[PDB]
Amino acid sequence: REYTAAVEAKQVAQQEAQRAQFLVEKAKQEQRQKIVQAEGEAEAAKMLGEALSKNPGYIKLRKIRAAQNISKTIATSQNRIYLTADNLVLNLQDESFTRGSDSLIKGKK
Amino acid sequence: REYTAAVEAKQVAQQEAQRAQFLVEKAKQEQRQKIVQAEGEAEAAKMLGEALSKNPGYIKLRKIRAAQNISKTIATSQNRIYLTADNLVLNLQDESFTRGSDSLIKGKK
Amino acid sequence: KEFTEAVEAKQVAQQEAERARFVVEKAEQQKKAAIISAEGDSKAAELIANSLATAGDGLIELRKLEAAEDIAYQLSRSRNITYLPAGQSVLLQLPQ
Amino acid sequence: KEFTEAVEAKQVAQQEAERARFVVEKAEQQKKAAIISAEGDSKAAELIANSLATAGDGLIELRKLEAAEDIAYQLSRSRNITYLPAGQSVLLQLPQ
Amino acid sequence: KEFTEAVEAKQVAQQEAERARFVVEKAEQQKKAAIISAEGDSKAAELIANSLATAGDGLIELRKLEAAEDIAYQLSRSRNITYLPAGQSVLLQLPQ
Amino acid sequence: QQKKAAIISAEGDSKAAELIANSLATAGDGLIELRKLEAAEDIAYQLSRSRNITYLPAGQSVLLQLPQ
Repeated sequence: REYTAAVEAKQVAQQEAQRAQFLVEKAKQEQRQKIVQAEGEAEAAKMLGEALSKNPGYIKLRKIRAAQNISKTIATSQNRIYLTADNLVLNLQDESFTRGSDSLIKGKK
Repeated sequence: REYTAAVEAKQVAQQEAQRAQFLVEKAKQEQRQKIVQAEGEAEAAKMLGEALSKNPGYIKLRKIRAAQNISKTIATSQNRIYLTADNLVLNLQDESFTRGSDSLIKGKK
Repeated sequence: KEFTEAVEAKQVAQQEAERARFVVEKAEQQKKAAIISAEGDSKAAELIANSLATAGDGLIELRKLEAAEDIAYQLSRSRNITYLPAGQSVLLQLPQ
Repeated sequence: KEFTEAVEAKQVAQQEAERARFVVEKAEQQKKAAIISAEGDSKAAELIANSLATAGDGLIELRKLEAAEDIAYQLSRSRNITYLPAGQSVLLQLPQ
Repeated sequence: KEFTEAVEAKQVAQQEAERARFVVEKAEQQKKAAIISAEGDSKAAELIANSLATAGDGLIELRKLEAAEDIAYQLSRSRNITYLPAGQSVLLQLPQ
Repeated sequence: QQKKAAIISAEGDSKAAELIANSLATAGDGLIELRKLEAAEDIAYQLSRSRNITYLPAGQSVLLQLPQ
């Protein structure tokens, strides 16, 4: 079973070493394609880095809008979870109520 | 199957690269459409900063009103979020009653 | 079975390698498209960033408050969502 | 048979392209009108923001009261209500 | 029975040994090709690493925010997953 | 129109406030408390229908294991 199988495997492995350098080429083309897919991801990466790493203005607002896209997606989310209480600062009558978001005075944030 | 598919896909790929420049135009248009969704968001942003970076007043008041609205739709929310003891002070008799209600003092807010 | 399959794979792979040179071209074009769409989103975002940086954190927090209504709106289409205060020593114990 | 279905999908994509042309125009229009619908709701916000940056939270005190009546009737539906501490090292076990 | 089995194994071992020498050569070609698919991925990764090192952490955090939406999208196609604070004395429990 | 007499609606609510505010700042919670009792009767019937009424210590390093 494995004797003729291995001999034919050696011959087809000559053929497939030729076709495996050919795979170098073809999967190189699919490599550029997948590079380019994850590099549209990466151009999102660049764009957002240059835009919002100097100072996260919309990365602040995207902590926000993407915690809310996460929690516009928490519908699927059976997930038990825990945010923090001083996050939603449901501390309405508190000293640290607007320690949470008088951090709007930049420096606390 | 993948041979005829590949060749037809190469010809369709030439015509679809032309249509892909057309797609670049169409996606600049979608660029504008989502630019503007979050730029109505951003009109809110630019003005809310100019009116609150002075001192977060509607942001104080909108932590309060977003806590109120968060409660308000916690009503329909099954969420086993909570609050806890002693800020909305319903230790209705307490110093903390004058440290959650007198927490409204500026400096403590 | 691997001989004919290997020959057809080599032929289909040459067709796909030329088609995929043109698909790397298509991918540059489709990335112009995807960059510009994800940047519909994200250029809306950068103009929001400019608004909040020049004006301050106004709607940083106020879409952290308006969209915080989304928390109470949308947390418990499931049944176990909640939170836990910080600056403290919480004994976190998730529900069952 | 599947060739007709594939051509139909291609035509559907082309019709989405046309719809996106008219979304171009709709995008011009809500440029103007979404910027300024913001301007409206948002200037309710401008002045409340300034009024409060000067003094502090005035209207959801009175509307903790008024919106208590109304939308905290819409909260008297909220089955589980408790009321948080803070300023201390608060530590918690919570509902399952 | 082990007699014939082991003699057959000897002949199979000869053929497989020569086979596998050339499978190692074909695997030099295929290691290049697999490095190349992993290059699709990893060279997207080189350009991402360069992009983020040059431009800070924008999408380090914004695939932690934008594609953190994936966390809510996916975490819960089962019913016992969660995400929960720290920076405290969190004394984690996990459920039945 | 709401400019005028919503500023004045405030003026009403807000001088009920002013006088209570001077009242309690000078002395303390006087009718907040007497009507903590009277509103015990009334509003803590509205807030005894409040089912899981529970109290809590504080003033110390109080560490809470509140209801499951």
